Amino acid sequence: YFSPVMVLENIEPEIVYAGYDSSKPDTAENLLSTLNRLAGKQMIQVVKWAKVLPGFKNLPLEDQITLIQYSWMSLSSFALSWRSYKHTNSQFLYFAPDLVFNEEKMHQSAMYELCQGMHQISLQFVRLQLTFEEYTIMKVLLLLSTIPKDGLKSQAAFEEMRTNYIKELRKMVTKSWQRFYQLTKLLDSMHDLVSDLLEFCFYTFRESHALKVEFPAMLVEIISDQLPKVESGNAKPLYFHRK
Ligand SMILES: CNC(=O)C[C@H]1COc2cc(F)ccc2N1C(=O)c1ccc2c(c1)NC(=O)CO2
Repeated sequence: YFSPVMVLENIEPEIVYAGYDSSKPDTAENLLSTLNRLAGKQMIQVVKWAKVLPGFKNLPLEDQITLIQYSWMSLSSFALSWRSYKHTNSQFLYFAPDLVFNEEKMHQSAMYELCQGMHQISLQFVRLQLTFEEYTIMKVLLLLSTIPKDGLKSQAAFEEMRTNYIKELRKMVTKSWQRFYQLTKLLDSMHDLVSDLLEFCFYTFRESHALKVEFPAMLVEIISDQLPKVESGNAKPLYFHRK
């Protein structure tokens, strides 16, 4: 099929500023609008990374779009836990160099309990001493962790790519079975947090002007397609270990 991990380490996206206006009042509407603008910028970076991701080109265009749309919150959350861990030792939520959440911002964002759930994942990075190599393989597994209920157009092609990245994670943990299951348990726990993040995101999207929450064009497109699929139960989370 294929070291692809050496490739993963080099294709990691550059740093993205939030463009946060600290002179503006710290309302839920202003903070969430800034987070949505940041999410739009990260999405462009995800597409650029996915195009050069080994094996991703083999999947048909329709499947590539489905995977990116279904996994956007999973990839975003996981990357947030990594930045929080790397830059603050998981003491704060490191959204961007210019946007680091303390207790105050967690309350102001009107997402306090969700922010705490996210901080719990970053605390697991500290407990496990997650490595950058482990992190890059796991991010690929998250891109390949949610599919349509009726499968993808090229299901066999997808399964081959996913299986090969799982083999890469197993090879990596040796540098071992105990660590492999600690990492798969961490990946599985991403689905529950992402579910709660999407529930709130769908809510603010469906009544955005009523709460003054702005969404960039990229998020409008992704959410408009994803929202009816997720609520109709057409999304299928892939678990290593069924709950
Ligand atoms: C730009 N963002 C990120 O870097 C990280 C990502 C995903 O992990 C999150 C965790 C968290 F604790 C708070 C926010 C986010 N992030 C979000 O983008 C997001 C999620 C839900 C939303 C919104 C954003 N926006 C809304 O209007 C309301 O629902």
